[PDB]
Amino acid sequence: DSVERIVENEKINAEKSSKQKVDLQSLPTRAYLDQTVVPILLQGLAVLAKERPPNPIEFLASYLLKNKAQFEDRN
Amino acid sequence: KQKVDLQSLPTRAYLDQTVVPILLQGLAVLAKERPPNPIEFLASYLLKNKAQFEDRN
Amino acid sequence: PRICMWKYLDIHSMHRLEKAATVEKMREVLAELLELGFPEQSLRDAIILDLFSHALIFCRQQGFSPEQTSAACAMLQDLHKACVATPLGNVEECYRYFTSVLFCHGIRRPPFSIDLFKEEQLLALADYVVNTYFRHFKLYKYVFTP
Amino acid sequence: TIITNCEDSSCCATFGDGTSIIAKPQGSYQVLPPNTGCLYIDKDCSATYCHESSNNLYHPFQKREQLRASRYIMKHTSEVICEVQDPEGNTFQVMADGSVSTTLHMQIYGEHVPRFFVVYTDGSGVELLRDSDIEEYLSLAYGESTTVVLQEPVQEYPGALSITVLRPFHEASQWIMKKELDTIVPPNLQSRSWKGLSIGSKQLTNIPAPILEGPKVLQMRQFIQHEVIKNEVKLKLQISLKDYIN
Amino acid sequence: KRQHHHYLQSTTEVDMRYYNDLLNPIPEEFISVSLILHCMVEQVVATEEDLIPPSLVEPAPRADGLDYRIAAHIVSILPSLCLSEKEKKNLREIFLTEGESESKALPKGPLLLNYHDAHAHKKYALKDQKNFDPVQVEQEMQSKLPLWEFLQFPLPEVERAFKVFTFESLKLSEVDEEGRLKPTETTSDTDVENFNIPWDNPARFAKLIRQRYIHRMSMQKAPKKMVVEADIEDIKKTQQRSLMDWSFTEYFQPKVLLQVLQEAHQQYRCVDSYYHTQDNSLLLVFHNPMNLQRLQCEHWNIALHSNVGFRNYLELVAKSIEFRGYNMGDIPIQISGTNYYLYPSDGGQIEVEKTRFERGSTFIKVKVKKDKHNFIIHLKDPSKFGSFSATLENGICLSISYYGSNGMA
Repeated sequence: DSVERIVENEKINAEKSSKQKVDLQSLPTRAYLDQTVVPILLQGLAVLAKERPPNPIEFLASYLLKNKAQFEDRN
Repeated sequence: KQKVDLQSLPTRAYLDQTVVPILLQGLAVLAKERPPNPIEFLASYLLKNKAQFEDRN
Repeated sequence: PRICMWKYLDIHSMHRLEKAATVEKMREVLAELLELGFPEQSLRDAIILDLFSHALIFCRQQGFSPEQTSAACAMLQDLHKACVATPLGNVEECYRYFTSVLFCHGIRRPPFSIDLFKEEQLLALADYVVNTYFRHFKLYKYVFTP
Repeated sequence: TIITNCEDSSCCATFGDGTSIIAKPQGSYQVLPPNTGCLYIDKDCSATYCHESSNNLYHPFQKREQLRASRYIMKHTSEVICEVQDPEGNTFQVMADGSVSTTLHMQIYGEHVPRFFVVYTDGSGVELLRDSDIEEYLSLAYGESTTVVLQEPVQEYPGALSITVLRPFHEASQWIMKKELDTIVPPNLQSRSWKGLSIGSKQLTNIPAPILEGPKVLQMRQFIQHEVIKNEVKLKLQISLKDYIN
Repeated sequence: KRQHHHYLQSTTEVDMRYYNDLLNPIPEEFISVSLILHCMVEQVVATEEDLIPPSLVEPAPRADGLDYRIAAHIVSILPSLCLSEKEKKNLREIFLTEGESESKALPKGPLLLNYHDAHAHKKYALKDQKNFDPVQVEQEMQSKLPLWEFLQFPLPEVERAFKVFTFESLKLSEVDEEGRLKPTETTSDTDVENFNIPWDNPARFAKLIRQRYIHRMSMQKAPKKMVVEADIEDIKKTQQRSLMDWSFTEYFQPKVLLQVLQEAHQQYRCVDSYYHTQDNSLLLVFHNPMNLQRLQCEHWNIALHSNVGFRNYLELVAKSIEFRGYNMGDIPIQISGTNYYLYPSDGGQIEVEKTRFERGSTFIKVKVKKDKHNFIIHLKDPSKFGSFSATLENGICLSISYYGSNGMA
């Protein structure tokens, strides 16, 4: 019975990616980055390249701080 | 490195001459550190070390 | 020997194939696009679908630009039709025919050609092409020729 | 590679580089890095790191090891989140509110030794290296059976001696493991051509690595040992410089 | 409010395929930060230029004639057949690509690699990569770091002893009694003394003594023939350290030295540079200036400008403009942080950073550096959050929390 329950738990864990914060602190570099900042960074870079403000670092930081809610709560 | 001609550069050149050098170190620190708030930490790093990359242009 | 870009698969169908990240869904999309029937009722359509599907899979494995995608798909379809156009053994004629067709894509002289491509990728094909199908030419000959 | 126990459920996980982590059912852990150090996590997730090398090998720099031995106690469930005592006796404490406190030529660096570089105009450079840091590295090099260390006097530099170190490496991923037994086949059916679970400092008896007869990658590090400058030479150069300025 | 108004006038699925195609054929053990960011940029350029991601793409037609794939079947089918020792590679040069038929005379991996040359190792384990060189890509991204300017500085054992004595006479950066870094005073008269090293340019040092002496007459003459003669104590006073225990020197290549400089940049906070006028060389010192208590402090407060509402404009932004604002929907961004650097005598490092958002949460981070290992605690709102993370020398990452896998108290 224990083996079957472990199989079911592995099924659920493969179906649900563990997005818990402490689990995130151990994931590999590429996996840690992809699930944390990659999409929002790509969106910020796209907006920066389309607009090209004279202050690019400040604009990118502003975009990250403004749109962090659209990428931290979706997880 | 004038702010007017940076706008006319290609996308890759503009990104490489504007945010790539600082984003490299920001993401390196983020990956080596991994704080519970990745987006906020990266933004704070970009704001904190913007002087070391904006004064070189 | 002409430019076979956006001849059988356009940008929209290719984008549909691109959104299909899995082998099975992409096989379904290719079957929908090629107007082929279900693979379970005819073996010829199944063979064609498998050929195109695996082709897209390995082309995923390496990586290039979309106009190249359509050119390669249309050239495959054209040379398959040429190989099955006659029942007699016609390996060398299709050989030389598409040998001529390369230069209509590998070297820059419009309007007969256009430089969409690189030498390394070319030679890769010379390689893979003369490796497989003209070895398996009789297999498709027995199936698609009267 | 998982080595776990079937009675007290104690487990140990070893990685390709040789990092071994031992877990206990009570909730405590012990991470053993392959080179140096020892990290222990208790039931309360309290981290304790030890610089003291687990192996009892004869290190000719035991005095230097005592200067580097320190215990870093580190907790995230207490007001004091970081505390450590150095061999000099200074006590460093970091409080949970971000505040810090410490209780206590000629520039002395000890182990916080700066790195000096001399960059030329072609992009190359020469780094000045402390004698103690190199002798310790060479001592570990002479102790390894697969490490070949070469010396020959410089054909041009008088008195200087260049030291070269050779070490075989891995042609592929270091994390690719190798099983304990290369073959499990009975020694005769081949066609011919415990001590206790002492998680403590059990010496990892490195079987002298099979002599790689022409290994495919040799890691290299080359040094240049010059003659030490004496005060007599230093004083003489000061006299010549004084006559230069005058 | 008029000043506030004038101050203003002055699915989510992100296309992911292009980046994935450039790292999937690459093992994670070699996927570095510089490589990931490069494929970020290529993803954006492809999105703007409508460049379809490389992978799901057929390509370049044929001079004996047909499509793409079924010998990636064959070139994989090939190797199990019937006989001898010459036609598999003639049918692996006609049947494994002419482009890869460029079989170099076995120079790939049998090769000596430097102890500090990590890029040469990545080039061997990835020697079979096609149409993409991550090693060259990684080198190109690192060339945009500030450390690259040290390798390209502008131009205008006895020699070995002089260089060592120059380092001994070099004055490094210092910190005050509180640990704050001492600013480089740009005072006209005292800046001359730092650049006059008797071991590098004694001519300036000869004039420094001449200038110092002429001043001494001037104070004495106010109501061998004077022969200004330098003495040994004038040269001895310039010495600041002793490098008599530095007899080992290691030579690096321009591509190898850059990696060494990057490694020292992550272990040291201050990098001091001096130009050696004798041989046109640049001298670099990677050190950590400390006070008597072994502490370095760093305070930084940044109030990012916003369209802060009338209440938020007056509280945090009005005083700072007594730019250019950005849209946040009346949420001020004022980030203040304190950095503490502790260095016990054992060679370890304790880096503590406390970052607080004026309208957000307070985050405290304690990093312990010892034996090239990294041990880190993350705390939020001192607790609400607590977790311990570690990163060893080999790159193995650890994470554990007493409050569970969420770390949430």
